[PDB]
Amino acid sequence: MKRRPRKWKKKGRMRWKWIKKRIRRLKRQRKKERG
Amino acid sequence: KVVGIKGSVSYLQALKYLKTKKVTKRLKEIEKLVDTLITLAPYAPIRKNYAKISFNKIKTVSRSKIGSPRIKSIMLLLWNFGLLDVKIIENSWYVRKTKLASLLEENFKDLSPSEKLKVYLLGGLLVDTPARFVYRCTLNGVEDYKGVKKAILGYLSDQRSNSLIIGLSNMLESIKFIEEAQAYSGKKEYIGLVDVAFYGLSGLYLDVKRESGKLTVKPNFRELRALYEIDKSVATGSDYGLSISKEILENLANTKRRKTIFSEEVQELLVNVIKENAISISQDLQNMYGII
Amino acid sequence: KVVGIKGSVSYLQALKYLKTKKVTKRLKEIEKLVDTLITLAPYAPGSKIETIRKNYAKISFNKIKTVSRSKIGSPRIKSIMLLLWNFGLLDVKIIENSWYVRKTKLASLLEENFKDLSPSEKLKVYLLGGLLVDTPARFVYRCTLNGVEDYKGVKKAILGYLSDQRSNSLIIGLSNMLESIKFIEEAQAYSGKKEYIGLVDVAFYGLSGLYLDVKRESGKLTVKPNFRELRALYEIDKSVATGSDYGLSISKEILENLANTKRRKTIFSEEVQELLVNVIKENAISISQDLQNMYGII
Amino acid sequence: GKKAPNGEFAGRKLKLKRKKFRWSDIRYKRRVLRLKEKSDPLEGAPQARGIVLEKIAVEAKQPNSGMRKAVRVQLIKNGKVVTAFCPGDGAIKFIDEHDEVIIEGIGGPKGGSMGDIPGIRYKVVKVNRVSLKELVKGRKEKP
Amino acid sequence: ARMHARKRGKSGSKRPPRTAPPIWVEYTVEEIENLVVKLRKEGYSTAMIGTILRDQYGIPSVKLFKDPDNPNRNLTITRILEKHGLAPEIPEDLMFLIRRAVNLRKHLEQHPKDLHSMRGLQLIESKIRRLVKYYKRKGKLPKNWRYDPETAKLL
Amino acid sequence: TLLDPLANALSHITNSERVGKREVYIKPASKLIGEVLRVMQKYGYIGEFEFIDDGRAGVYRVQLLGRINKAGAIKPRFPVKVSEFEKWEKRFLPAFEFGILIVSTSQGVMSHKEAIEKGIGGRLIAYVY
RNA sequence: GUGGGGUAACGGCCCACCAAGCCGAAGAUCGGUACGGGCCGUGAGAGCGGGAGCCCGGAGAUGGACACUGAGACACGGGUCCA
RNA sequence: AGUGGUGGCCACUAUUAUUGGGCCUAAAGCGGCCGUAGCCGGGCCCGUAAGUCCCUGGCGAAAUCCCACGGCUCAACCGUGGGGCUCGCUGGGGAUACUGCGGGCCUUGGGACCGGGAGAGGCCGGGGGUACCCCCGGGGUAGGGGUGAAAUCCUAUAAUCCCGGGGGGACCGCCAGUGGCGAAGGCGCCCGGCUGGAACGGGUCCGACGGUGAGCGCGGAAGGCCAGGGGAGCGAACCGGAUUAGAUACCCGGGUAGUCCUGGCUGUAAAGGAUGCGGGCUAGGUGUCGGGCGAGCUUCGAGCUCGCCCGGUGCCGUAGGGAAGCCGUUAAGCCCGCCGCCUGGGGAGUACGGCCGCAAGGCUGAAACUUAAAGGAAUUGGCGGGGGAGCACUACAAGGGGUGGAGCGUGCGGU
RNA sequence: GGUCAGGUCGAGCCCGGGCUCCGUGAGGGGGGAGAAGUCGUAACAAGGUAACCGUAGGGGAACCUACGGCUCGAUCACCUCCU
Repeated sequence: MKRRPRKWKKKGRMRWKWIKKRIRRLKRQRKKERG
Repeated sequence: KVVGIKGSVSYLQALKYLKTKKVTKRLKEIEKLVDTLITLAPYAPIRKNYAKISFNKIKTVSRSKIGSPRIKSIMLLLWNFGLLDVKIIENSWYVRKTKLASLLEENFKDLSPSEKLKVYLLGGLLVDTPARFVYRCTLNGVEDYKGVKKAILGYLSDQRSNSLIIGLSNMLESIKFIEEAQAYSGKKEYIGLVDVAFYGLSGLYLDVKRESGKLTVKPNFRELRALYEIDKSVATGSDYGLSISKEILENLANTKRRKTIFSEEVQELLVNVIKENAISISQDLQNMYGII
Repeated sequence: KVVGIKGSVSYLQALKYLKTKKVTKRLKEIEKLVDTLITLAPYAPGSKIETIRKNYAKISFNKIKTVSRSKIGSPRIKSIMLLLWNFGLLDVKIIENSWYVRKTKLASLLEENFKDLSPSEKLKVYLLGGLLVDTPARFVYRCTLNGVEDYKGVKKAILGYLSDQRSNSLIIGLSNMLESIKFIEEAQAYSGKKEYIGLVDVAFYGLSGLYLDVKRESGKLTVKPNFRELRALYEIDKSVATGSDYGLSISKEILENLANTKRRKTIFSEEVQELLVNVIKENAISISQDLQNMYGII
Repeated sequence: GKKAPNGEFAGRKLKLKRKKFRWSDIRYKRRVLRLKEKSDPLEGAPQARGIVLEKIAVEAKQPNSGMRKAVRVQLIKNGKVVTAFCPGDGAIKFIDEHDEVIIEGIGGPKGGSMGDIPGIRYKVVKVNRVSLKELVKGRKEKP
Repeated sequence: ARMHARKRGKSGSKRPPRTAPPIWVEYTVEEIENLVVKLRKEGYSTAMIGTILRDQYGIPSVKLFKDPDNPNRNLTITRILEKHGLAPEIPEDLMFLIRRAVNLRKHLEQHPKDLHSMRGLQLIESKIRRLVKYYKRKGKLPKNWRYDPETAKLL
Repeated sequence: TLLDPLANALSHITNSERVGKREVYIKPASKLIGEVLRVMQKYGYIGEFEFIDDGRAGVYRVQLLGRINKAGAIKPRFPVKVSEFEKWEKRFLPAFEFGILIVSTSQGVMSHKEAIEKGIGGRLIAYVY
C-alpha cells in the first residue's frame, strides 16, 4: 500500500483514512467474487 | 487431520431430551447455536460461499462464553447429518450452507426451536447422507463401531459407493484412532465422527451408554417403527445394499402403535418439499461426498 | 478435511536436479532440511493418540533454521515433511495446532546403512528405498508404469483398485490421496490457477528427482517418463519384488521402450546398490507390517 | 551527498541509472513501446476518409456558451466511429447523411481537443473531396 | 569509535615526534629483551606488557630502538615474541573476540530474551569475520582455518 | 574516512581565501601535493610553501597572496591528448589562457601551458584560477 | 575426449564409444522489435533520434520441399511435388 | 512563386542532467542496523610498465563533409590539389608522474587492550509501594450517582459514607527538566546476579584490516489474528437513558473483544528532525549533561565557585546559503565517497501478474482515458461560536414613558 | 525407363492435446464530463467534538467510535522559547 502523503491535505476530498477503508472493502468484495 | 475434540465427550448426550418434551439449558443452548451457524453460513445457487470460523469472534455473536470444543462438535454434527458443508484447511474451518438447508429453514422457520431441530435431523436422515448410512447400519443390527467398520468396507466393495466415498473414508480415519481410544483406555478422551453420528440419532430413536471408552448404543423400537414407515413413505434414499435382519424387522412388527412423531400436516409437508426437489439435493450430496 | 500447502507450489521443482550432478543452493537446503527432520524425529516402537505427544517429536518451526542463522519459511518445511511421509520415510500426525513426527522402520535403517555416504547420494538412496517397498508413492510409480500421465489416471486407477477389497494395506493413505485429488483437481483442472499442491503432486516431485520429468501449468500437472532411467529403476525393482503390483498392468508400449533402450548407468555404485538391495530384501516383512500399520486399518 | 558514482571505472552503473530513469519520462515511453500506435484509431494517418452517419450538436464548455455542430463518422480504414467537428459558420448544412468526407487531426494541446470543446479530436477538411473551407467561402459546389 | 556506534569520540593517545630513543633512558636493547621475555613467561599479552614497560620500567616505547637483527626495521615487542617463539599463532586481537563471543553465547543461552545482547552478538561476529577476512589476505592464518560456533569453544 | 589529500587541500585553500585568512595548514601532506604547490607559486598564486615534519604525515604551510578565485581538484583524472586542451580549458577556466590547468604526464606533475609548449598530454589532476 | 564417415575444404558437420559438461546477476533462456555499414535530420556543442532514394556486405522470387546440367544454382523470364 | 492546415522527428528542455537536474515545508533520503559482489580508498621506498601520453609501419574503399584553383555565363554540379570522416585495429620504439600489479617501511584512519567515572542498556530472581475493585463484620439512616439540565442506573433486603479485617488485577506519581541511555521502535519502584555499549585518560598493542552496499540477513510502538490462561479499571461491537426537524454520534448508565501472562503470526504509523550514511574546511557568544585537566573555597564529600580540552545536547547569531518559511560547525555552506528515491494533476496505489501470510492484509505495479493546472512560501484585506484594549443610547444595568388588544388618521404589500 | 524390397529428405493430410490473438457476448463493478434533482454539515477560525496517521467494528454518505503516535493546533493561563 504505497501512501502518497500529498493525498492527506483535505481540501476537495475526504479524510484519507476513509477512502482507504472504502477501497479496501472494494478489494475484499472483488476477491470474494472470484473466490 | 485427526478431526478430534476434547472435554465435550458428554456434551452431545444432552440431545436425548429432544425426543422428550423436557428442555434443559444445554438443549436450548444447542438450539441457539444451530440457527446462529445456519444464518452465518452463506448460500447462493464452491470457494465463493465459504465463511471462516473464528472462535473468539463467534463467542460474542451471542453472549455465551462457550468453549471452542463445543463449537467444533456442533458443526461436526451438522456436517455428519448433511446440513453444512465444512472444509478444514489445516487448523481452520470453512462453512457453507447446503440446498436442504435454506429449504427446511425456508419453509419451517416458524416451528418451535426443539421441533425445528428435530425436523432438521429427520430431513437429514431422510435423504442419502452419512447419517442415513449409519441409520441403515443400525437397522441391519450393528451394536458398536466395529459393525460400522465392517459395513463401510462392504459398501465400498460394491462400487456403487462412489457417491459417499470420502465421508466413509473420513469415518474410517476417525475410527482408526477411536478404536485406539477405546481398545486400551477406559476414558473416551476424544470424539470421532462415529460418536457424533450416534448422538443426534440418540436424539431421535437411539439410546447411548458410555462404557469404558466404548459407546454402547441400543435402539428403542417404538420410535424406530415410528420413523421406519416415514422412511418408506418417501424412498428417495438408498439402503446402500444393506438389509434389515430378522430381529429388528419382527420387533418393528408386533408393537403398540406409538404416536406419530409430529403433526400430520408436518409429515406430509416434509414429504412434498423433499419430493419436489429430490434431484437437486441428491446432486448437492454428490458434490458433498460423491467423486465422479 | 483437506491436505495441501500454499505458496511453495514450485519449490520442489528444484528437486529434479538430483538426476544429474548439477548442484544448486535450493537443493542444498532441501537436503539439509531432510537431514534435520529425520534427525529430530525419532523411531519410537505410536498406534495411539497418547503415544503421540509422548513418544513423538513436537515440531517448532521457528526453531527449524538453515545453517546461516536465517529463518526458513514454514511452507517449505510443510512440503518437505509431507514428501517424507509420502515416501514412508517418516510418519506425521497433525495434532490440533501442532505437528508431530516419528521415524519409520525404513528410517533408522536407510540412515544406518549409509552414514558415510555423500549428501546428494544420501537423499537419493532415501527416495529409492522409499520406492522399493510398499509405499503409496510406489502405487503412483506403478500407475505411471501402467502409463498414467496426469492426476486423472491416478484417480481412475485408485477407483478401480478399490474394486477389489484386497486393498487394506494402503486404504487410508490412498483415501487421503483421493480426497486431495477431489479438492485440488478443481484448482488444477478448472480456472487454471495453481496455488495448492496435492499429495499426487508432491509424489510426482521426487519421482522427477529420480526418473520422471514433470511439465508445468496446463491447468493440470502433465508429466512424462524417461525410459533410460526407467530401465534401471525397473531392474532394481524386479531385483527385489517386495511390493505388490496392485493389479496394475504395464502397457506394452512402455515395455518395448524399456527394451529398445540401452543400459544406462545405475543410480549408485553397484556395491552400495547391492547393499541396499540385500538390506531391503532382508527386512521386508517388518517394514511391510509397519507400513500396513500406518497406512492400513489392520 | 555527492552525486554518485563519480568514478573513473563506474561507467556501467551510470548507464544503468540513466536507462532506468529514462522510463520515468512519459513521452519516451509513448515513443518506445508505441502506445499511441497500439491505441491508435487513425494508425498514424494524418488524414482519413469516412462516411457521415449522423449530425450532432454539442454544448460548449462553461463559462463559454454556444452550440457547435459535428458529425459522427464511420471510418473506412478500420470501421470505428468517431465524432468530427465541422468548422466554419453556416457550414453543417453542406454535410449530410451518408457523405464521403475527409477528416484530419484538430491540433489541440498534446494533439488533443481544441479550446472549450473537449473530446473531439478531428475536423472535416473535404466533403466528397471538395474542400470544406472553400464551400464555407462558397466559391465551389458539392457534387 | 565510529565503526558501528557511529560516534565521533576521541580518547586516543599521543607521543612526541621523537625519531631517536631518549637519552635519559638507561636499559640496553638486550635488557629490554630479557625483561619482556620475563613478563611474557607469566602469561601477559602484548598490550599490558607494553604498559608495564612504560609505567614501572619507564620505557616510553620499544619502537624507538631499531632491531639489531634488521636495521631497516624498528624493534617491536611482538617481533621479539616471534624471536623466542612466544608469539601466538592466532592473532591475539582476534582471540579476545573469540573468548568474548563464546562467553556471550553461554550467557544468552541462559537468557534467550535479551535481544539487545543478541544484536551485540550480531555486532561482534562481524568483527571476528572481518578480521579473519583481513588475516587470510595476509597469510597469518591457515587458508582453510574457519571459525565455527562449536570449534571456537575449544579455543 | 579520508580518501584523497588533494581535494581536501584545495578545498581548504578556497575556503581560507574567501574568509581571507593569511596562513593555512594542510594536514595530509603527500609527495604529490608539493609538486602541485611548486607550480602555481611559479605562476605566483601563493607565497612560500613549507613542509613541516609532524612525525605522522607532514603538514604543508602556505601564506596566501590574495590572488585565488577558486582552486578545485579535478578528481576523475581525465586523460587528454595535446590537440584538444581547448575543450577542457573551456570547462574549468573562465577566459582565453586565464588561469591554468595542472596535468601529470610521463615527466611529472607540471602546468599545462608548458605542457603544450612541450607538447605532452596526460591526466588532468587539478585547476586553479 | 577417443576413433572414424562425409565435404572442395577444417569443424558433432555426422556416426560409435567414453565423460559431464557449456551458458547465466558483466541479463543465459524466452518474448517484443529490426537487414548491418558508409551515412541522414536537428542542435552552440556534449548529444538525441532515422537507416527510404546512392555504394558496400546480407537475403529473397506465392508458402514449403526437392533434383538434373553446370566451374559457378537448388536457378525472377530452367524442371518436379504438396498447399 | 509561394503561402496555409494535420501528422511525425530535433531544438526549446539543466522537463533525463557525464559536461549538467531535485529529494526539511511542492514530486522524491527510505521506519532502523548488518554485510556479499561491485564502486571509492592513508603516507613513504623498490620494481613492472597493463592503463595513460609522444614518435613511427600498415589499415579503416568510393560517393559524401571543409577549403583554394579551374570548366559549364557565376551558383547549384563536376575536375585537380589539400584536409577531416565510425574509425573501435594492429607492428616497433620512448617516458613512469599518476591509476593498475608486485616486494619493503610507517602510524595519523581503523581495530584491540587497560584504569577511575557515568547512565529509565537489556534479561533473570527476590522484595516493596500508594491507589482502585470485590468480600466479611461494626456504626449509620434516606439517599447516592451523574448532567447544561435532567434521565437511565444503584439504594430501606440498608445504599452513599467512616472504621477493623481478607482477596484480586494493573501500574510504579513527587523528585523530572531542552536530564540520561540505546541503531531504531523504545526504555523509570528497591535490591542481588548475567550481559551489551560508549566516553574520558594512556600509543598499550596491530597496521589501511576502511566508507557505502545492489542481491541477503536481523530484530522492530499500537492495533488485528492462532493456541491456552486471565480479566481490577478502562473500553472496540452491542444494550439502554438523554439531546435533536432528523441523531446509526458527541453527553450519561452499562457492556463483549482487547488491554495482562505463556508460545507464534502479522512487518505495520505524520515509525517525523518529514533532513540516507563517512571524511576535510569554514565568525562567534552563551547553558546544561558526562569524563579529564588547573586553580581557589571546604563544616574534608564521589562537597562548593572560575577557566580550558574532549564527547553529547539546546538557544542566539556573523559571513554564506535558500522562493521564502528559515538554516547557519548538531548546515539545509564549499569539496570529497556510496545506494535509493523523483520527472504535471487524476485515473492509483488501482487492473493484471508474481511472491509472502492461517487471515486481515504485506512487497511489486501498469494502461486507456481525463484535465489548465495541481502544489509550495509569503503580503494585504475580510472573517473566527480566538485572544487583548477602548467604547455606547442603532447596546445594556437602574428608573421612567409606550406600541401589537378597539376604533380611526397616514402610508406599504395584496384585491 | 517400368515393377518390387529397403533407406533419406520429407511437402502435405486426419485425430488428440497444450498455448496465443480477434470478434460477439447475457450478466457484474468501478473510473471520469455535464448540470439540473435529492439527502445531509464532514473539513477550512478552537468549522460548533482540533486535525491527521497506523490498525479494527459499525453506519445511506459525508462519517462515528476504540488504542498508539504527530504539530501539518488554536485562546490563554502556561512546564514555559525569548523576556
